[PDB]
Amino acid sequence: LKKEVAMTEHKMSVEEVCRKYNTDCVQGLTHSKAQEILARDGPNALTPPPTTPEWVKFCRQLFGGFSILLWIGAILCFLAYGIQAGTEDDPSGDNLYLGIVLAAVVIITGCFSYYQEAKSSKIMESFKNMVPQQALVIREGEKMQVNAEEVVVGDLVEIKGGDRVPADLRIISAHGCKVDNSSLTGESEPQTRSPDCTHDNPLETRNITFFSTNCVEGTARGVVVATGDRTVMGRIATLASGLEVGKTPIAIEIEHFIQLITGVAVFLGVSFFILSLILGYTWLEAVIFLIGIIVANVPEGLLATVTVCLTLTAKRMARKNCLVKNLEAVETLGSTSTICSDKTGTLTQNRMTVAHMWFDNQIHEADTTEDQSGTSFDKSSHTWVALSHIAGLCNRAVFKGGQDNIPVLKRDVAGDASESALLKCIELSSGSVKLMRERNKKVAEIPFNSTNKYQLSIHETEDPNDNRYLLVMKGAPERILDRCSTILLQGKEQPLDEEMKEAFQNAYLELGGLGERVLGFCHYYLPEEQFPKGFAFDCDDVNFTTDNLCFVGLMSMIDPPRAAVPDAVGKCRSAGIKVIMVTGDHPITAKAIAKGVGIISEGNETVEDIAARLNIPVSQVNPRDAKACVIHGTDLKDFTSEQIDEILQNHTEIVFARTSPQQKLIIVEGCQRQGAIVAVTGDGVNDSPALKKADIGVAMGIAGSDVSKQAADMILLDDNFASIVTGVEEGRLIFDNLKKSIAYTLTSNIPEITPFLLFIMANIPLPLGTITILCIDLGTDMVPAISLAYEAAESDIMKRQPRNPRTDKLVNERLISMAYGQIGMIQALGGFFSYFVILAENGFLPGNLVGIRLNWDDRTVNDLEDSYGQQWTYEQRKVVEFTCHTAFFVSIVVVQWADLIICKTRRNSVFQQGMKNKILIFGLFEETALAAFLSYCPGMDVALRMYPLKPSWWFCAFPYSFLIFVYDEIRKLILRRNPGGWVEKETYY
Amino acid sequence: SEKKEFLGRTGGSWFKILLFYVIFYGCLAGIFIGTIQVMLLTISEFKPTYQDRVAPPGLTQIPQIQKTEISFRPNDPKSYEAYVLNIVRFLEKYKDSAQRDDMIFEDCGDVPSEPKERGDFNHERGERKVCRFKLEWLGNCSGLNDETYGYKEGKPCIIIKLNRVLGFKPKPPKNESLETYPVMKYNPNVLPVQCTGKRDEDKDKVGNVEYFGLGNSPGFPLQYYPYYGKLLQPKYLQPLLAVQFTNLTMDTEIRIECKAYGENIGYSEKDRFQGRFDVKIEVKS
Amino acid sequence: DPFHYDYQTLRIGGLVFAVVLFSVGILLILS
Repeated sequence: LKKEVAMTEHKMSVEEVCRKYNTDCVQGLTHSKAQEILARDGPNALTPPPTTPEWVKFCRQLFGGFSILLWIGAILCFLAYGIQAGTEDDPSGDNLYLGIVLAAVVIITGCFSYYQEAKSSKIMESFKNMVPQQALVIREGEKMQVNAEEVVVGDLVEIKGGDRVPADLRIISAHGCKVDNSSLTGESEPQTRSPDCTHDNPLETRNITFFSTNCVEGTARGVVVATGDRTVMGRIATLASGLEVGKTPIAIEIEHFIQLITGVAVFLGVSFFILSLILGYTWLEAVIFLIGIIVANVPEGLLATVTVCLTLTAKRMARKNCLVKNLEAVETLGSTSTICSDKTGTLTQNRMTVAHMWFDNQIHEADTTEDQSGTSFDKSSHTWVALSHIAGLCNRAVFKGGQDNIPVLKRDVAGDASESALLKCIELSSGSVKLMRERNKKVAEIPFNSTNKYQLSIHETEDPNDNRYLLVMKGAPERILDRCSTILLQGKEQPLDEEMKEAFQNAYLELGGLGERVLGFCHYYLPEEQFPKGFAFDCDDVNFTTDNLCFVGLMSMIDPPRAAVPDAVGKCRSAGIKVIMVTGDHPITAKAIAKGVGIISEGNETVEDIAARLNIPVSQVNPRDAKACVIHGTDLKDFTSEQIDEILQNHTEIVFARTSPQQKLIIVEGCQRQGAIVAVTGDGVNDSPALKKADIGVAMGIAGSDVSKQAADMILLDDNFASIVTGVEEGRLIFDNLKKSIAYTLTSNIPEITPFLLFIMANIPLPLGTITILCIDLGTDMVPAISLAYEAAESDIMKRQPRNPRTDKLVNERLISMAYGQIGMIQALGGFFSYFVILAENGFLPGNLVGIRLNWDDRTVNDLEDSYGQQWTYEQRKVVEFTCHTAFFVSIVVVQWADLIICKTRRNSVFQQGMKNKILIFGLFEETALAAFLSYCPGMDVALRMYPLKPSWWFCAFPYSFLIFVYDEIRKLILRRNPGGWVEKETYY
Repeated sequence: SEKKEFLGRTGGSWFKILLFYVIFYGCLAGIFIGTIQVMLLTISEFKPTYQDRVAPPGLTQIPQIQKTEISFRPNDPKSYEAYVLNIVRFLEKYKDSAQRDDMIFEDCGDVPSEPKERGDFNHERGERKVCRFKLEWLGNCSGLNDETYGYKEGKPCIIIKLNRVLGFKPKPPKNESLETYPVMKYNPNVLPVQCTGKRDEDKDKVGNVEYFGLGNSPGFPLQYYPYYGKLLQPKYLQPLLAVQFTNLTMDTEIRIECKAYGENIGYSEKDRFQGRFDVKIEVKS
Repeated sequence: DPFHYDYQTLRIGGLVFAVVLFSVGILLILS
């Protein structure tokens, strides 16, 4: 279901909404009516997701994937043991134990791939924190404390300061309280409240207080219009819960690769099974051959490799404080065809601070850097220190005592955001503001209000002698300019000029073009001739002067972009990753911060910018001229899917503002529908649904709420964007590394299938056993395969295009060619060389092994003539065959040495890129250690069917493992010398 | 679907890749056959490089049986027809007609003699001569059966056959008052062979076994050893021993164990046919 | 040659080879 309306009856007046629910505006509602309407609309507790799979996820995961074949093989092993116990001699445990260990393999694979496919979604329990249990309601004309679970629609609910509202309500009477939403819009800026319908949009209308919000400063009463699931944020919660998730790119690639390999395995298995049946094998022979094919062709120890690769990725990136929740997400951040961003928190510091200032007819840039890098402004000028005095004195906020242990930019202060920003700037610039305020005692002040748009305060001078009364004044620039008469430059005082006023207007317009609420300061020193020390001071009765003041300076306090965000955004865009900015803020500030950060490059303008520059209406200019576009959220409601897709296709760098959370989900879905892989970053509760829809969701740690961080795939604990650019580079690295590890593991399949192919097509003794297949897959294709995940790729990652999600698959027809076509064939060829060497060193000439399998495995015959003329009994030659199995396994390890050496890098040679990986050498040594230990431990041949072999036979695989190394080096040399050639097209996996 | 007559089957043109794989597989086959020929160069044609995997030979039996048990009704020819045909087909090679003088075969010691050799393994000498094993040694059944008289005279003689190993001469025990007490046996030139399975536990000596072979003693003659290989000693006949039962009862599953002792013969545990030999006899009327 | 090719001795040598290779490999991780 789709819910994107969020319609509310804001336009209707108080009487109509009171009567439509038949609720008294002044007497609230009765207990009986409340009960009989609760029996209809239900309780306020939003419905949690009913489906809570406890352990069925694990069962479904083990039943699916690349296993069904393993379960079939286990069933066939049990069937073979059952057959052997009813027709043959005393039953042997060599098949029941094989079935048990195969079931153990499938169980461990299922429980090990469970670690990565863990949908950690618990968004239901993040909203009980809001809507506190107790709310003050007005029932039967009486104030009552009532539980928030049973509060109904259509009842008078009061709203004090710091008390989050219990339900969506339209205010009937606003008593001077300011509310800050911070839930759907996503900012800390407070909003006024008034019953008047100021805006037609219910989101922007001032007569409604949204759910899970508190009117911060004051108290107000209203009538609930909707509650429960029929709530806008309840609707958001239900949409997020029912949205579920999209399959990650690594999940899709793994699914396709498993499908392909399982299809090949089942096709070859059924083909050679019917071939064996045609040849005339008994049922036991047919089932054991099928088990061999199934366990050989299927790489059981492979889905346990990618999981550990991703886990090592998570471990490496956790040292940069990136708490990864979903193990697959580490791959998705690599692709990120597009990146969606948020305005507040992700790109800013979430609080307003001073950024620009103007004095001496000069613009000065306030430095976010603590050391004032780049000589931002002078500090010894009298005008600057006076301006600092003025900004400090006018504040009506006080720092918390005893909080000096935190840097001044990170200390919480109670009061208005604007005055907080001013006082923080003064503290950072001059020093201890509290001592400053102590020095200059306050004697008279005037409150600041919207009806005034100015505040003034009377203080003394810094020097104790001649304490002339200084009246400091702060307000809008235009009012202070109108009340001004002289300008203060470098301590001296000049008079206003028409050119000076024009320059001031130009500077004010320039500052306002940055999407900032500019403030103007002033201060007049009252003459002692007319205003002496013993002068009466009042508030309601005027006794000061209002005109003939003197302007001192302008002040800009936009919320700053992050310290490391611009360079990181530039790096991400230079990596071919398009960046889209979405928010619910005002378009002017959004475009200003987009220009400042780097989302919109210099020299590129929107349609309205071109229209203003060319003094032509927007209608008469073609939108195709402007590559960068910024749109409001009001016209997106009149936009269909085709319009959004066209906007995404044509415009190259877009910035969306004033968008509801459901509109954010619409935007991300439209971005994803174009075949891209979208990654949205945010911190508020508004983008909680979008965070789920995007293939990877990134939430800020310190500056993000609990809901945003627990609904995200990855959390940035350090709260840095350079972390996310490092993440995308490392994701590209891990994808390119997985494409090598998968190729490495798959090459060992051919030397395990080919022996069965010759056993069925040439009638020779079984070269490679079945248990030794498990030994190879889980003992020699685990440590090196995991160790491959550590090495860093070639230096080309700086100049790499984003991965194409539909042509550059994880496993393609050009990688099966490398594994199954060339590299794998040399493996099996070396294995067969060792086979023939040791069968020829015991009496069986290589030219006679054909056509001997029929009597080789026969139990009755005990006089099998070999080539040299001697004869063997059954177990006496079965011992030789088992020794040859051990030789095949050892030769596999020996040639896997060179396989690892040549699969280390895709383009750069070993002589160039170098063996700087300290773990690959350990893995190569571990291949030898387990092979020698497992083939020489006493008391193991009776169980694992592993016999000792002479030292010379260790060398059988040397002159073939050397060949594969030289061949891969030659093909890499051809690759490097001939870019874009046929070799690159058909062999570059 | 993979359309055709427009661009081709999944692109391709299927020539460059196919030719590449064909030439690569040809080179792989060439290098493989070269390497296997090189390995063939370093192995002798007269002795296996490692004979350890060949142990003191398994005392296999000549009458081939699938379930390792001989069951037949003596009154029905088809009951033992399979055994009779297998025995005669095996022993057709041992007929005296195939054994002739004039550098085909040679006369050899009637009394079990020393293990005479013929020369070095080197090819400087051609096919070395071997003794002859006439069928006249087999008998004791009061009838010219040679291959097998075919009558229900107890059981079809399950003549044992000690497996042959290239360049291996069995060493008979040399001691006094050993673990075995055969009435007709001397320490050299004879390997003692007895046939009894689970004696005194459940068998309790059901039947009496009579041994007849070469030298009128229950043992393999040593003068035939050692074997010199298939290429150097064609038409080689190895020593044979014959066993017969007379007072053998019916309607019982009796295990019988025919083992051959020797200082150069060692036993095992997982192998039930190496050195010692087991078989079951089933007769029903 | 029917006498043991070294068995009960190649096992000791192989175990020694395995353990020394494991020790050399595990040395590089710490260093």
